[PDB]
Amino acid sequence: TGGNLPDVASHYPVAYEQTLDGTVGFVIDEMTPERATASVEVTDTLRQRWGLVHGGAYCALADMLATEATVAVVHEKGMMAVGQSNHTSFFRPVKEGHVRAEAVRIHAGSTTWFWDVSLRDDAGRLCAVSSMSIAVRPRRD
Amino acid sequence: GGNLPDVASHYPVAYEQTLDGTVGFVIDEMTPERATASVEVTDTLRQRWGLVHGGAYCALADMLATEATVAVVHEKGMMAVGQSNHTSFFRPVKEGHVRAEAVRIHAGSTTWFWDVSLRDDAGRLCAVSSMSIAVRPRRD
Amino acid sequence: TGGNLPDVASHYPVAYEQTLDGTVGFVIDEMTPERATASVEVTDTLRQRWGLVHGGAYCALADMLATEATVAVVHEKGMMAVGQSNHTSFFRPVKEGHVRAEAVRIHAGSTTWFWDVSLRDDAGRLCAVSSMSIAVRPRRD
Amino acid sequence: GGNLPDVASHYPVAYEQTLDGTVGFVIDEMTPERATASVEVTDTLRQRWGLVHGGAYCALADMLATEATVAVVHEKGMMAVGQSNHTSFFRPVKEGHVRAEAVRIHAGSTTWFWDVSLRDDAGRLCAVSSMSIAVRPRRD
Ligand SMILES: CC(C)(COP(=O)(O)OP(=O)(O)OC[C@H]1O[C@@H](n2cnc3c(N)ncnc32)[C@H](O)[C@@H]1OP(=O)(O)O)[C@@H](O)C(=O)NCCC(=O)NCCS
Ligand SMILES: CC(C)(COP(=O)(O)OP(=O)(O)OC[C@H]1O[C@@H](n2cnc3c(N)ncnc32)[C@H](O)[C@@H]1OP(=O)(O)O)[C@@H](O)C(=O)NCCC(=O)NCCS
Ligand SMILES: CC(C)(COP(=O)(O)OP(=O)(O)OC[C@H]1O[C@@H](n2cnc3c(N)ncnc32)[C@H](O)[C@@H]1OP(=O)(O)O)[C@@H](O)C(=O)NCCC(=O)NCCS
Ligand SMILES: CC(C)(COP(=O)(O)OP(=O)(O)OC[C@H]1O[C@@H](n2cnc3c(N)ncnc32)[C@H](O)[C@@H]1OP(=O)(O)O)[C@@H](O)C(=O)NCCC(=O)NCCS
Repeated sequence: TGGNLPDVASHYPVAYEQTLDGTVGFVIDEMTPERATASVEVTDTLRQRWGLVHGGAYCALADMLATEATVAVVHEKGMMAVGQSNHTSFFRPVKEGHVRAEAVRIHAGSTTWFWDVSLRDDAGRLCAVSSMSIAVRPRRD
Repeated sequence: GGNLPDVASHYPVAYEQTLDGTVGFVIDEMTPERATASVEVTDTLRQRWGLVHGGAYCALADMLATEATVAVVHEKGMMAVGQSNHTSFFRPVKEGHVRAEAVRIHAGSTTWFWDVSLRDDAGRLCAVSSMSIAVRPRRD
Repeated sequence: TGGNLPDVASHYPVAYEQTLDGTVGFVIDEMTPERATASVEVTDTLRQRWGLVHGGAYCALADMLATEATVAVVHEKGMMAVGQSNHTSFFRPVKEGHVRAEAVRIHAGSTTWFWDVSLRDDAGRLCAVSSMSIAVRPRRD
Repeated sequence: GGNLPDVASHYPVAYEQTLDGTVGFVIDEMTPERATASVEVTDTLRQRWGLVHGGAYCALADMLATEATVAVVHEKGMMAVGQSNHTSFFRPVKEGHVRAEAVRIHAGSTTWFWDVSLRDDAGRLCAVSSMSIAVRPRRD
């Protein structure tokens, strides 16, 4: 897919280049049922006015990666998956380079999957983490 | 200039090039205890399934709470930056606007905390964000 | 009930005085479907070794009050309610007196209710807050 | 003395009278990067429905993460205390033990952060706690 999001449907409401993810440049590298990775090159579109990666950008990258890692498994079982909680904590800022995210699945329940997502800079330092709780529900249409 | 608080003569990134400008965040009211902001839904704010992106609610809450703290503390020699953002999602938004209201609930020497509500065009509570804002002396 | 917890069943697995809540002295004052209050007199049983109310005590009081405020409504509809996330943030410590909690319902969905709980000292100051997310599920037995 | 780190000659509250002593928390391993603790389930740890109290997992995570920070920073003149505890609950515990393992993931000048896992007697992950620990100069 665009951004390499999992291809689980024949068509999507919004094309990759037009979504938030498309606009800021998020790209998924690996995806398996228990772990997924994605990254993004830092440009001003990712920053706040003070020149640092925007807090919302780490949240969004985590959210898309954990959500979609769940969608990759559950869609074909007739479920929808959507984030119900995103708790991101910020340890070190990023000014430039890339942000690289790794989502590790820690719980796969029938109604909720939980992913721990680490967000690292190009030196490998842990700049933020997000705890992503993803609701899983039967698709209604 | 998204109407962000004018606290400095120069900013490293212009509004229109920032994430906030790209998606269209605009601050309406700002006081030390309460601030509001809003955005029109466009595809730039959406994920590929046509709903407002989880990260969009987080980014709105984050810029609002953070810059409402900057508004007070910058002229006191302090830098303010988000240290935790906990957003929870109750109802999706497909189109219209998202409107945020940040209510300051704690203002301590090193941390300010804001409860942010994110509502749709019908006034319904779609999400909430608990924003924890670190306050530290500006590094010369 | 003991602690004035909502009386929704003819019998309970564990008596009030023997539970955590019983042991530390939590007591519910008001309960309605949208708001509930409870308090606790501070004694050493509530404190950590450094003499301050234990971080776990604020979490527990919030958790019981939001959970039970949900149970008060949903039990008689055949649902069980149990906390799925408790996010407590700590602003000011308490050394002695009481901790008073007020739970305000902010979302009542079919699977999740969400309560904002403020925890105040005897001077009325806001010492901690907890965001309580309560899963609601049909009872299995 | 729940085996908490011995960093001071006197403590305001004895172990047995603290919340930790009343419910039975005991620290096993403690190093600067990783600590473990456990408790036997008894009714004192339970809510009236017979399951381990939500607050019990939070209190375990909180004392473990906090005191693993005290272990390092106290002798450096610093006080450490929890500023946020985010616990999420995946599976209940009716009886047996709860075992916690705190892994330090960030150690900054003013905040240390610990990922705490809470497991049952079968090793299953029952809950997790993200502990944010504020570190400040001790007030003389
Ligand atoms: C919140 C929760 C109900 C959500 O369910 P989930 O994430 O979809 O997880 P699953 O439904 O896949 O099941 C996990 C376990 O939760 C419990 N559970 C789930 N639904 C339940 C229900 N309707 N009634 C009773 N227990 C239930 C069961 O113990 C289940 O184990 P089992 O499948 O061996 O019976 C579940 O995660 C949970 O019970 N969490 C623990 C809550 C807790 O312990 N809070 C602390 C205070 S008691
Ligand atoms: C986390 C914390 C230290 C961060 O400090 P802050 O947000 O900058 O808050 P302030 O520094 O403005 O001070 C608020 C109160 O915190 C306490 N505090 C702050 N710094 C302190 C320090 N270095 N030593 C002792 N107490 C301190 C004091 O009670 C202070 O009140 P006072 O200034 O009237 O004495 C402070 O919010 C706090 O103590 N939170 C509560 C911690 C808690 O109770 N945890 C649960 C287990 S005890
Ligand atoms: C997570 C969630 C599914 C849990 O459901 P809940 O707390 O039990 O709330 P309810 O089920 O009572 O319903 C609230 C709304 O959620 C949505 N929803 C719930 N279940 C759904 C499902 N199976 N399929 C699609 N939408 C659903 C619907 O919009 C619903 O409104 P409606 O009842 O008018 O259709 C729901 O809160 C939600 O969708 N949250 C918003 C998620 C979100 O917007 N994330 C941001 C990125 S898109
Ligand atoms: C929140 C925060 C300031 C708390 O500080 P802390 O936990 O004590 O961390 P430290 O103070 O040990 O410093 C870690 C990095 O934070 C930044 N920082 C800390 N204090 C700072 C200050 N007063 N001014 C500018 N940067 C500061 C520096 O990048 C520091 O790295 P360095 O010491 O190598 O320059 C720090 O963790 C931080 O900056 N977090 C990331 C904030 C973020 O990116 N938010 C998202 C929107 S920009």
